Amino acid sequence: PLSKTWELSLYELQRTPQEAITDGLEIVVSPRSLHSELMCPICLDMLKNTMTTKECLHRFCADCIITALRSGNKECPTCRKKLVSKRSLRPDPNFDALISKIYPSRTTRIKITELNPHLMCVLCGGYFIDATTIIECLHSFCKTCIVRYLETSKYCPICDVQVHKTRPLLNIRSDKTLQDIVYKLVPGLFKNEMKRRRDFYAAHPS
Ligand SMILES: [Zn+2]
Ligand SMILES: [Zn+2]
Ligand SMILES: [Zn+2]
Ligand SMILES: [Zn+2]
Repeated sequence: PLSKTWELSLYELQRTPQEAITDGLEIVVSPRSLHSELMCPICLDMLKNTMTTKECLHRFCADCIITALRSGNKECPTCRKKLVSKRSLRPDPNFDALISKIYPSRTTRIKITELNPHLMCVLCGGYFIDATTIIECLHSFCKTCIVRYLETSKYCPICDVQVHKTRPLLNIRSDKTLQDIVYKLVPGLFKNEMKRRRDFYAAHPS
């Protein structure tokens, strides 16, 4: 049920932000390879005018997925969930902005401060951890941050559009693709977060 899906763990109830790297670090971008999270799975090029399925948060070039639906096959090409029409998609300017910085229409080093705005939760001011996306407007937050926020508001923290008339948790989804590209881009973030969890569970055994 919904109550179990978004119940926060003992760790999650006390978690604190993963603070941004602001020291001048540059990350390495390889020539002639893509991060697969930034690749359209239909045309196999970097995403162009990214559109994202509301139900399953899968990304495609706008033209690729609109054309795919005109085959008559009304499903998501990535997971095969039903996809009624292009109104089941939303524009993803965050992915577009990330791509424009990592793959400038082609440098080998990128300042992580240039990427940070696209990888950070505005509620805690740190990097996304268990990124979770409001499906109507495609704004994203840490799981714990948005779950706690929606206990006292039914409106998006960023754009203020009502998430749901009565139960906002119905209209959020875990965003694996966003969290995966965050962990791939931010050095040490996955390692640091898993260490925090291990340290917590060791201090609170059961
Ligand atoms: Zn494409
Ligand atoms: Zn899908
Ligand atoms: Zn957060
Ligand atoms: Zn929003």
